[PDB]
Amino acid sequence: MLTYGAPFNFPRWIDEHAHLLKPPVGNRQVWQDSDFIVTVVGGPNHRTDYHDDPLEEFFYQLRGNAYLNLWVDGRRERADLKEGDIFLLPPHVRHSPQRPEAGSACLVIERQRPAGMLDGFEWYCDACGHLVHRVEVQLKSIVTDLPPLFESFYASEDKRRCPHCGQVHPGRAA
Amino acid sequence: MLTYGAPFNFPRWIDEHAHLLKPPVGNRQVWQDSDFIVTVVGGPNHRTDYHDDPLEEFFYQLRGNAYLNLWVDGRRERADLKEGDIFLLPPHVRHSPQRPEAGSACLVIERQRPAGMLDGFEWYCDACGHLVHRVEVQLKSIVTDLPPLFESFYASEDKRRCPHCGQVHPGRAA
Ligand SMILES: [Cl-]
Ligand SMILES: [Cl-]
Ligand SMILES: [Fe+2]
Ligand SMILES: [Fe+2]
Ligand SMILES: [Fe+2]
Ligand SMILES: [Fe+2]
Repeated sequence: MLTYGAPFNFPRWIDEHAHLLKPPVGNRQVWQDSDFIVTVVGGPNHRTDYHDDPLEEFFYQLRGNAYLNLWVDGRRERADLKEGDIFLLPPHVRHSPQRPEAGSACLVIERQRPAGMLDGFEWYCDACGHLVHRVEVQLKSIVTDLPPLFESFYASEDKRRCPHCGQVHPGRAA
Repeated sequence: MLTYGAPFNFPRWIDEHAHLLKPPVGNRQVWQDSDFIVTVVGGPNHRTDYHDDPLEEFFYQLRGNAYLNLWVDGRRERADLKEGDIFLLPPHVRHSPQRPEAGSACLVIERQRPAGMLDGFEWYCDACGHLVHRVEVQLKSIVTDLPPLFESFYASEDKRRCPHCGQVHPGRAA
């Protein structure tokens, strides 16, 4: 059977989920229980966490503009996702998506992670650039597996304290 | 490093590869040596083979219209990929993409198959619907692994002969 239903018009679907493509929800997965995790991500949303994905991530910025803060070659860098850009991110490149625009919409495609292949989420010190904290997770459902993780970082000065310079990371907002 | 390069404008890329999005080439893979196989498929192209993909296939018909001839629930069916449609095909659903329109362009996303996970390509009898022939392949490079397969079916009345009714399948054109 067509487990995932018939084809359907993507722009209309994005329009009809506009109320979810903004805070507090911000994104919406298109199909459930698939190997390909296909998500539309709206805005605005800024964040301070860096994602260490053990597999590739595909981006197609359909509407509006965004950017990825990255660590590449040991430096902080930015990759801009201008409206109409596509991009393939290699495994493990640390990235922190920033989505300043309301009404923006990005197609993001990932793979289900097999058991034992963990995702990393980490924060870096704004003063000295040292790793402040890292949590690894077996990512099964982002709705339940990720928000508490971020919440526990914001709530702990211990977790936010830079082991190098002692600066306490701001937490939720940069 | 950004192994797969920086983000870039997808519509412009499609425009600049127009000469490849038509016969005899018809398609073009966006990045090489990636886990995600990301292809843009043009037209026109009709075909008689059905693909048995051991993993999912994602479609986003960016420009123009196409359709997939399918076998679902034991019947011949069609899924239309109208301009703007997206679609996720479950593993193993037999499909034969038909792309009648020049200037059309479909984003197709697949996964590298691990060793031992084979793709099937098969043809069905127009008279009685029985399986006429099936080849399984370890799909590594579609440029070298698939054209000879189709070529050997067209060249063999033996391969094209229906074991049920004896009808010799037409081969290349329906
Ligand atoms: Cl994102
Ligand atoms: Cl196709
Ligand atoms: Fe990510
Ligand atoms: Fe620090
Ligand atoms: Fe296929
Ligand atoms: Fe037959």
